[PDB]
Amino acid sequence: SHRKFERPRHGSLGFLPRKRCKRLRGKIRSFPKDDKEKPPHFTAFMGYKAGMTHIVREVDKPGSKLHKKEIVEACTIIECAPMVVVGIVGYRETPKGLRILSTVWANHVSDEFRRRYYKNWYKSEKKAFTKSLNVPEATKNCLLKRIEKYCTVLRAICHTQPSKTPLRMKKAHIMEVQINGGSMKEKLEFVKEMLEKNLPVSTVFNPNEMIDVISVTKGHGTKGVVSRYGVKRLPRKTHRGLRKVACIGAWHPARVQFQIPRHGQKGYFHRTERNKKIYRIGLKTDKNSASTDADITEKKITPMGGFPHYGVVNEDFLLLKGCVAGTKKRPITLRKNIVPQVSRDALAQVSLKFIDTSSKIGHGRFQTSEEKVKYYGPLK
Amino acid sequence: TLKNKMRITLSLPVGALINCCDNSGGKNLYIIAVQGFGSCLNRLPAASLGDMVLATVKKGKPDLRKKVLNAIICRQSKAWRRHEGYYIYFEDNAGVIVNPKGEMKGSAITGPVARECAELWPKLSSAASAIV
Amino acid sequence: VKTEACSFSEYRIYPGRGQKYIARDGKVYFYLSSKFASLALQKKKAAKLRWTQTWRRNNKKT
RNA sequence: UUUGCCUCAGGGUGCUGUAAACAUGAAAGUAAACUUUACGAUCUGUUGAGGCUUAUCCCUAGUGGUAAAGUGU
RNA sequence: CCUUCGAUGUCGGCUCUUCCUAUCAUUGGGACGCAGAAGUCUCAAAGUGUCGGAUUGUUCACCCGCUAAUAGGGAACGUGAGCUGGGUUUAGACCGUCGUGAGACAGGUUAGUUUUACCCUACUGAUGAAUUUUAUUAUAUAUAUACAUAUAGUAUUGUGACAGUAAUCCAACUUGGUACGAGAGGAUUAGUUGGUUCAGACAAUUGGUACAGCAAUUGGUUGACAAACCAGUGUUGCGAAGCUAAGUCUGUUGGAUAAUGGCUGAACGCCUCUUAAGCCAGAAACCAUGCUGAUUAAACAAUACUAUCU
RNA sequence: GUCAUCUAAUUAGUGACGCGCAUGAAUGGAUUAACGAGAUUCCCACUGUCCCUACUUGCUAUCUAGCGAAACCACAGCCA
RNA sequence: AAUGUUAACUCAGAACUGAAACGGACAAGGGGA
RNA sequence: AUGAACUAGCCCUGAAAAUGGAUGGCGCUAAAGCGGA
RNA sequence: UCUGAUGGAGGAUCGAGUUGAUACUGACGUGCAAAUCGUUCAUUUCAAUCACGUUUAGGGGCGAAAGACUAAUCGAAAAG
Ligand SMILES: [Mg+2]
Ligand SMILES: [Mg+2]
Ligand SMILES: [Mg+2]
Ligand SMILES: [Mg+2]
Ligand SMILES: [Mg+2]
Ligand SMILES: [Mg+2]
Ligand SMILES: [Mg+2]
Ligand SMILES: [Mg+2]
Ligand SMILES: [Mg+2]
Ligand SMILES: [Mg+2]
Ligand SMILES: [Mg+2]
Ligand SMILES: [Mg+2]
Ligand SMILES: [Mg+2]
Ligand SMILES: [Mg+2]
Ligand SMILES: [Mg+2]
Ligand SMILES: [Mg+2]
Ligand SMILES: [Mg+2]
Ligand SMILES: [Mg+2]
Ligand SMILES: [Mg+2]
Ligand SMILES: [Mg+2]
Ligand SMILES: [Mg+2]
Ligand SMILES: [Mg+2]
Ligand SMILES: [Mg+2]
Ligand SMILES: [Mg+2]
Ligand SMILES: [Mg+2]
Ligand SMILES: [Mg+2]
Repeated sequence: SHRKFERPRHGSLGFLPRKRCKRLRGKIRSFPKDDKEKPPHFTAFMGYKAGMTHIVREVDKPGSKLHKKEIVEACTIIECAPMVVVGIVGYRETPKGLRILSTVWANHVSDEFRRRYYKNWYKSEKKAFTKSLNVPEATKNCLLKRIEKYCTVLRAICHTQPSKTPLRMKKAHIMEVQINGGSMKEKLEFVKEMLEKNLPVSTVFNPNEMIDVISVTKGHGTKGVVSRYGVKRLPRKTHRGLRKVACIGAWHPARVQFQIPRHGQKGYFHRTERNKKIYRIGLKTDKNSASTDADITEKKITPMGGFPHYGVVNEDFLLLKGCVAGTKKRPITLRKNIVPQVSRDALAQVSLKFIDTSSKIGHGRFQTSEEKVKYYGPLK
Repeated sequence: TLKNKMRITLSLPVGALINCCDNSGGKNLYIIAVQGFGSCLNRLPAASLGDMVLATVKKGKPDLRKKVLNAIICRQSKAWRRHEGYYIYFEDNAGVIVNPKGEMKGSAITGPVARECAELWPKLSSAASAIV
Repeated sequence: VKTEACSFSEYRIYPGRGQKYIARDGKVYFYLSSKFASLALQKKKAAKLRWTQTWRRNNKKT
């Protein structure tokens, strides 16, 4: 018989296999379509989630009951130590998908980067890359030429500098970053210019840019059906237990169906959240980084007592509107949007009035320790 | 006459009994339905500050009892996020009886009223003392 | 920065922080924190709490 | 897995709410000396004190540590 | 009365999924006794949705109210090793009628044990070897070469076949008291700001949570003070962090079509959307894009290093 | 069943009505204070019963060392 | 009649006192129509 | 050499049900269809 | 005939224990258990409870009646 009262299904079937992601470093599934009219630019960037603060922002939306008024908004902070470019990879389009021609490496590859090619650095003789680094430039040139000739898509092998962050791990995070621009030649030139050097975020993103944020979600291990899918608790009266699904399925398809919610992994899923606005791009060389026209007080972005479970952001950082998947310390990949958005949301220019820097470890009263000291006075 | 209303924390579900707030002669209001509420399997319809309810008067003038009657919520105790970042709450849940159009059946409004409600119902602003 | 004041304590409430309780009358009380709000609810009198500024002033502890 | 890491400690950040100790300090009063001496919830001073603060907080080249030596190809 | 009487657990609700379309709403149309608005009939459509209660064991029913709409169905009259057990269908008991009576009632009323998964599969997640009659969309200095390449082991980065798929509806306002209309009334469409439902995260903030912790305190116990303890977490207060919703954030645009309207244009010297050939625009559908997985491909590529290799 | 009343709505409840399929007088009729782990309805208080779930504690589960059953079982074990 | 030695435990009243709390744990009717 | 009326072949409509789906399958249209020889 | 004491009646009231077994139709249901566990509940000066002794025996007993009980056996025990 038909179900008496109709309701929408509980999970999204669009996010199935609710299994653990293969790696902490969210992979970019796809990069923006190529618009060969525009200059060559990177499309992506890796950063580490540091925490959230709140912000105060004056609004522009003519017609809203929230028009001229200051508003408070949550924002993530993503520490964004300059990514370093190490390689170029050339793809060519086939009826079987993208196939790599080659990868061309820098002459000098960081120790950090090398650490990725080992699971026991401490023991190893660290021979990785020691012969490639040597190679003659002629070969490289030839490779480049080949790429120019045949490859339709260029990616840059970039890696993070986690040494310049409070994170424990000396291993780099290595990531391919598609380059989108005019002529393949032009792209190649751009990558050559870049190669061994550093990309800071300002070279990739701008204020008020709408960005997609791709990251592995916070883990919760094996979770019940109730938590994992938002299935209804059965009543108190229930014998075998309340927190389950009463009927898996009908009798006749005599097989539990993949559409029925079940106990199992929740979190540590890969996820692309879209349309996250950059409210601010911080700079390492700015003591007035969390300061504003309305503030006018020396503030670094780090809250008092430091980002809980992270540490102290001492480098360029992104202030993204709202929330981002995963935990404090998680790698996040920021990606340019795959469509050039013209919606008033994407065009709006933000002007922060205030950025909270009160302790996140408690209900903080003060912005700076100095203020606190002033408040209290001299004491024991 | 804008019904633009920024979302406010939902909690005053069907069955709730709220103070009548008004000069109408009604002492209480038992909320039986929320207007503009849609469909959600086992979810109780639940009203907030701006919302139009349909109520009965449990206690009050007999000419108000035994009838379903439109009301507006003026106060609630569920704290709700004002967009300047602070959460406001009143001590009491309280609304004012009105017509479908939104015209008060009563004349004055006893206690304070939320600004969220003032912005929505001009005739209610009129009869409000402290509007906060 | 327009810092409101904590009513129960005399603390500065920077934007987007505390909560606002509008009593029976129309009088608003702004509390910086959960604790303060709880205290207010309990009808506790700040001038009888050793840590608060109101108490401090009463005992001339500047 | 020695420009790390653990470990304590210090500093930060908070949380709590003012520690023990002493005070010919105060105290509703009482009693028993020839104005002093007992008892006395509690309060006040020294006291935003004391305690706690990563076990899944933060910083510090601040302390002492960093073994096993085995297996697979 | 074919199957099942060496038992297929016999109503309904709760939960949960999927399917159908004989479409209630939403998308796009066609007709009208279509002026507008509202509605009626109807085509492509099953993408999205279809609620809260009162009474009843109910299915069904009937009202109240919201709603865009409160369409109809199936899946062993879905779903009892999922529950529930109100009903029906044991034993107690009561009434009514019937029976001389024991008793009967497809009459009414009350009280009445709901067992087992540790097996195989399925599904959910979780590891994980092996894979040369196997592979390959090219490699190599304009020529060659499948009469050819390919050791293996670690690791990184990719490929992405295939599978899954996600957003939905409304309101208010401006367009407009305009078009339309004798007047009453009164739009479509875009545009803006919001909200619903759903999904996916997240915890700055508010709230929740306590066997981090601090403080209080009852009864007892250590001579007292202190420091503690005990009362299965003694009980309060606050309570960071971590979890978390009732809190915050985010949720596309192409291709090719369907209905349909058209174009050129015969058959049929004219006409004809094609009921020929040839074309066009065109849907919440379809397929991509995007999104999740990809020991779903026993898949594969490149790169890094190596133990012997030719 | 009809009419009230309880409700926004009540196949429930209560009060009436009665040619009562088939009520009725020790098959006892009608009514009754007190009493009831009795049946039923409504109202106040109260609450996680619910909206709408969350967090948390022991003991299990879990992994290890030790110990170690059974029902069941033609053969077995993917679908249209 | 005044002056002695001396005993329970119970009642009643008043000050002060505290983060308004106190049958602080334990124990212990939900009530009405 | 157009206009009628019929007529019966194949085809089309009429032709809507629930797991996904069955001329047995793939597929077939100068048939691998239907009727003959 | 009122008022205050006294007095201490009652198959009176509440209630540990005891005797039971209302609800959770909780746990358990290959149990600790062929009826247990938990919390809640009813019973407590009388038609009360318990022990031992004693009587009543199968178409018989015993029954404040449930076809209850009569050694896990009862609409006719068990043994042969
Ligand atoms: Mg915090
Ligand atoms: Mg329901
Ligand atoms: Mg809190
Ligand atoms: Mg002291
Ligand atoms: Mg640590
Ligand atoms: Mg079966
Ligand atoms: Mg149809
Ligand atoms: Mg229709
Ligand atoms: Mg049927
Ligand atoms: Mg079953
Ligand atoms: Mg069962
Ligand atoms: Mg059933
Ligand atoms: Mg029953
Ligand atoms: Mg019976
Ligand atoms: Mg918290
Ligand atoms: Mg002891
Ligand atoms: Mg609390
Ligand atoms: Mg023709
Ligand atoms: Mg009722
Ligand atoms: Mg009656
Ligand atoms: Mg008779
Ligand atoms: Mg054939
Ligand atoms: Mg019983
Ligand atoms: Mg049971
Ligand atoms: Mg069990
Ligand atoms: Mg027996």
